Amino acid sequence: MEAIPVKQFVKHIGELYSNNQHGFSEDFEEVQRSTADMNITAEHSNHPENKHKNRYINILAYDHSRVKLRPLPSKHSDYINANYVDGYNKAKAYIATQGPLKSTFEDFWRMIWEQNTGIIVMITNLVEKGRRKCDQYWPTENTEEYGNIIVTLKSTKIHACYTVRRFSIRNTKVKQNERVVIQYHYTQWPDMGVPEYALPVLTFVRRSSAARMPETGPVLVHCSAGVGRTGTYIVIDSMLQQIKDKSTVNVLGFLKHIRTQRNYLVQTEEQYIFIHDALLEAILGK
Repeated sequence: MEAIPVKQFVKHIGELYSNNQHGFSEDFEEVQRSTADMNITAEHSNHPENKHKNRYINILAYDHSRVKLRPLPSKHSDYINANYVDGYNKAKAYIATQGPLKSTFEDFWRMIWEQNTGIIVMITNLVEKGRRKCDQYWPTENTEEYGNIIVTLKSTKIHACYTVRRFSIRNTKVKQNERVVIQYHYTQWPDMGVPEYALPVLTFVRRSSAARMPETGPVLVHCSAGVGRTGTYIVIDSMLQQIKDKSTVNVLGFLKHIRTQRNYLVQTEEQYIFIHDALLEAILGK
């Protein structure tokens, strides 16, 4: 922890990059260790009934911060591999989740209804380098039913790096109640590592963040596992909010805190450096 003044931040990034990124390695190692003396339970994730609801076996949802689905008229119908994550000066500003599976499409859309979510942030392509990363939980055109949630694609705007899909959603068992759900899908994340330039992601962050309507549920952020790119997005968005309000940046302290809310948020040192680049672009661009 301990906030860095924004005017001293780019100088700090210079120091972190020097000597083959020694500073960045030290920071990321401290993030990885911040769990060491902590046992964070994820019993529901490990329950045999819930195992098929997990995309990855080692990517669990911590019990304390996990999003609970309202129970259905069995005991384990409450489970989704999703966790609430804080934003800047706002608890539960996000729902960081995995890329839904065909078997969890109903659970996913029910969570969006129950949580009053109005924005989806998707930072993965369905398939990357021939590998299945996420199943298509939304309709290619027109309408698709996911249990009691009927989803209608109303408009699409395909930018160079990201696609904006405007959906209309309704619950069959609500006396027909309609809600607008906007999906911000980043389409240009490379197969390996992080993007070369931070600016396109910064722009994706700014525009997806600006669409947050008061006073709706948390912003749903997902990639494949719901940790790396998801965590990268959360830190960039929160640190921009921090800059705007206090003119300070605290990547390290904030990341160590959100790491108690969902395992592995910001999975690699490369993502950790990328966060810094996005913020550098925001500071110098100002």
